[PDB]
Amino acid sequence: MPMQMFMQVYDEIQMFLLEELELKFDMDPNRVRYLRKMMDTTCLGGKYNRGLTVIDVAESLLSLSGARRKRVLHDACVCGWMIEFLQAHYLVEDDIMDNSPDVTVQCAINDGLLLKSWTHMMAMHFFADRPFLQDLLCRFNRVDYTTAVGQLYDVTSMFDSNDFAEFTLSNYKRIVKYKTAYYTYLLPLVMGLIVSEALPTVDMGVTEELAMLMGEYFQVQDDVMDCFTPPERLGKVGTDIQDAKCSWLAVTFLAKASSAQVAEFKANYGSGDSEKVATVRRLYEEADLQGDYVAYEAAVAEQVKELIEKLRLCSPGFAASVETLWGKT
Amino acid sequence: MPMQMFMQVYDEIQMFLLEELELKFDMDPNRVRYLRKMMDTTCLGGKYNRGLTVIDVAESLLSLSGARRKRVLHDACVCGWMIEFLQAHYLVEDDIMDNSPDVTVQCAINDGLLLKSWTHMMAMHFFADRPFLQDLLCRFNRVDYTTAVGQLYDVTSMFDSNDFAEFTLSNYKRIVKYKTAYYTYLLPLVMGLIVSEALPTVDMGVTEELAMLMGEYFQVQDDVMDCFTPPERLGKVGTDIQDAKCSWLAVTFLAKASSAQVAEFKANYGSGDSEKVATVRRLYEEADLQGDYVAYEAAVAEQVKELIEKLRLCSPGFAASVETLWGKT
Ligand SMILES: O=C(O)[C@H]1CSCN1C(=O)c1ccc(Cl)cc1
Ligand SMILES: O=C(O)[C@H]1CSCN1C(=O)c1ccc(Cl)cc1
Ligand code: NA
Ligand code: NA
Repeated sequence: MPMQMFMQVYDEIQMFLLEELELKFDMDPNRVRYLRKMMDTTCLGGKYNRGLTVIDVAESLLSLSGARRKRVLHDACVCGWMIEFLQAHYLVEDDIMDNSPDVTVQCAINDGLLLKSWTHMMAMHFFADRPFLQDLLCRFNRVDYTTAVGQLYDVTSMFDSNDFAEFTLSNYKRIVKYKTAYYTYLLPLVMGLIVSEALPTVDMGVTEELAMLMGEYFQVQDDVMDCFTPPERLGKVGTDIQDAKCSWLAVTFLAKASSAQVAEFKANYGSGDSEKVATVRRLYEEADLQGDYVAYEAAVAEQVKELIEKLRLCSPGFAASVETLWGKT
Repeated sequence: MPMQMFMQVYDEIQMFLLEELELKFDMDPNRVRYLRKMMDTTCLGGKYNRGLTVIDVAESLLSLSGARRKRVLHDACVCGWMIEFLQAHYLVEDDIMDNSPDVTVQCAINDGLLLKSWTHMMAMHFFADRPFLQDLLCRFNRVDYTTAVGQLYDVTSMFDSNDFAEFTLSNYKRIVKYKTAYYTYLLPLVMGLIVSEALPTVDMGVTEELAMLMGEYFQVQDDVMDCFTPPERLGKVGTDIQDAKCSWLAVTFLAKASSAQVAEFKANYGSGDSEKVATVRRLYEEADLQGDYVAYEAAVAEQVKELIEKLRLCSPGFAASVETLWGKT
C-alpha cells in the first residue's frame, strides 16, 4: 500500500508536469518523451527512503492527532516526490563533476535545472489551495540551501578556499549535518509534520538532534564501507582515499596515529596509486579503527535509542515513525 | 540616485547573506571571504538593466497610483538583485558547459547552486512580512522554470532529443520567448508591478506581448552582431555559426536561399573551420540579409511603438517605464 500508492502519485505528478509542458510551454512530443525518459531514469530506481518517510510520518499522525485522511496521504506523497526529485537533482549535479559544444554536458546541466524546478512546479500545483504552501516552500528552499553549503564544506575540506587542519571530528559532523542530515533525515520528517498539520506540536530541538545523529550514524558506516567493502558488494567503487575525503576513518586515524604514521598517512592520502591507497587501508587496519567503529556507532545508537523517548513524551505518534526511519539506518 | 541606491542595497543584501552563513550556518571566515569574492565576481560588473528596470517601474507607479515610498523602493531593489543573482546563476551554468576530483568544476557547480538559492534567501528575509511573498516566489520560480525550458529548446535545436527541421521563424521566436524574453523583459516588469501593489491593474496580455517583441528585437540584433561585429568591438568571440545555433540569420537565409545554396549552407554550417564560417558569412552577405535585418527590426519596432499605447489607456505610469526599457533595447 505505501510503495504502491507512492508510485501511483508519481504517474499523476509526471503526467501533470509533462502535459503542462505540452499545453502551457509549447513543447513538442519528441522533447516530452525525452523528458519522460529522463525523469524515469533520474527519479526512479532508488530505495525511496526519503519519500516513503514522509508517508510513514503522515499515517502515524492521522491515527492519533475520512475526507482529510486521503488528502493528507496524497499531500505526503507529493512531498515525498519533491525530496526524491531534489535527490535526483543532486545526483545529476554530482555526475557533471566526475564525468569531466558538448551537447551531453549541456543536457546534464539542463536536467539538473529541470529536476529542481519540478519540485517547485509540483508543489505550486497540488498545494495551490493549501495554507502551508508558503511555509513548505521556505523550509524546502532553506534545506536545499543548507545542502549546497554542506557540499561546499565537503568539497573544500582539503584546501584553503581562496590541508588536514579541518580534518577534525567536529568539522566532520558539520559536513554530515549540512551536506546529508538536513535533507535526508530532517526534511522528510518536517514535511510529514507539515502535511499532517502537526508541525508546532513537536519538540524541534530533539527532532533536529535525532536527524543529525541518524545522519552521523549512517555516514560513519558509509565511510567504512567505502573503504573496505568490495565494489561488487558495495555497488560502486570506493574512492574516498583517492579523493582525500574528510571521512570518519581519516579524522579518527589522525587522532590516535603516531607522529611518524601521520607522515606516512599524509604522504599516501589523496592519491590514485593502487599501493598508496592500500597503504592507507593498512594504516586504518593496524590502528584498530574497526574496534572504534563498533564502539562509536554503539554510542551513537544509544544516543538515538534514548532521544526518541523525549520526543514521544510530547508527540507519541511522531516517535513511531522515527524508530522506523532509524530502523532503516 | 537609482544606480547609487541599487548598489547600497547590494551591500545590505550581501552583508545579510554572509552574516547568516556565519551566524546560522557555522561558516568559517575563510569561506565567507571566499563567497564574498565569488558574489562580487559573478553578480557585479554587468549593466544591471534587469535590476534597474524593477526600480524604474516602481518609481513610475508611486507617482500615480511617505512611509510606503521608501519601502516600495527598497523592495524593488531587492527584487532587482534577485534577477541579477538569477542572471549570475545562468551565466555560471553556461561557463560549466564550455569550460570542458577537479575542484574548480566542483566549485563552479556549487557557485551556481548558491547563486540560485541566494535569490530565495534574500526574498524570504526582506519580504518576510510582505503579503506578496508567496505570489512573488511562484512567479519567480515559474519564470526560472521557463528559462530552463527555453535553454532546452536552444541547446537541442540542431538534433533530435532521444537537423534543420526546427530552423523556422516560429521556433526561433519560441527559443527567444522562453530562453530570454520571459526573465529579461517580462520578469523585471512583473516584479516592479508586484512591489508597487499594482499587479492586477495592468493588461498582462499586452505586457507579455511587449516583452516577447522586445526580446525578439534584442535577439535579432544580437545574432547579427554575433556574426559580423569583430571581437574587440563585440566584447566576445562570435561563435553562432560554429555552434550551429538557430539564429535569425540562419532561419531567414533558409527561406530565401536557392536549392543549391542550402546544400552549400548545410555543408558549411556547424563547423569550426575558418573558411566554412567565412562561407556562411558570405552566403549571409550575398542573400542581402542586412536589408531584411533593417526591415524586420523596423517592423518589430513599429509593433513595439504601437503596443505601448494599449498599455497606457489602462495603466499610464506603467507605459513610461516600458518606453525607457525599450529605449535601452
Ligand atoms: O561496516 C562494517 O561492519 C564493515 C563493512 S566493510 C568494513 N566494515 C567494518 O566493520 C570495518 C573493517 C575494517 C576497519 Cl579498519 C573498520 C571497519
Ligand atoms: O546590427 C547592425 O546594424 C550591424 C552590427 S554588425 C552587423 N550589422 C548589420 O547590420 C548586418 C551586416 C551584415 C548582414 Cl548580412 C546583416 C546585418
Ligand atoms: Na530517498
Ligand atoms: Na541585467
